[PDB]
Amino acid sequence: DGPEKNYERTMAILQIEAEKAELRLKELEVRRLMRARGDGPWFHYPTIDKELIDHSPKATPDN
Amino acid sequence: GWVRPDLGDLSKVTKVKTDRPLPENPYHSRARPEPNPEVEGDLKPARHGSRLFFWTM
Repeated sequence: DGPEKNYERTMAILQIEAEKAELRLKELEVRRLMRARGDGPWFHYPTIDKELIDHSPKATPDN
Repeated sequence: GWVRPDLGDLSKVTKVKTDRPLPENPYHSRARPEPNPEVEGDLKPARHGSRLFFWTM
């Protein structure tokens, strides 16, 4: 292979690896915020579903 | 002139005309927490695959 092919093939390799490296750093930062704040799709732990509640009038009024 | 109600009558659900306003927050509920921001968009393939260590897919 001529030097130009190897040289520009290297640049293509470096671009992919640097792009992956940035995403690996971003993912660790996003995970840290999501776990600490609970405001994202991840670390979303269940709470009781509110559709289970019965809202019809009850045998007694104070409820 | 009192006529005894028939079997079944007093267990009917009836309607009442009331001047009283309808309560708005009878439970005294606080404002509910805002829901989590909603993820949306078009699902695209993961950039460069799993990105797990050395794997290229």
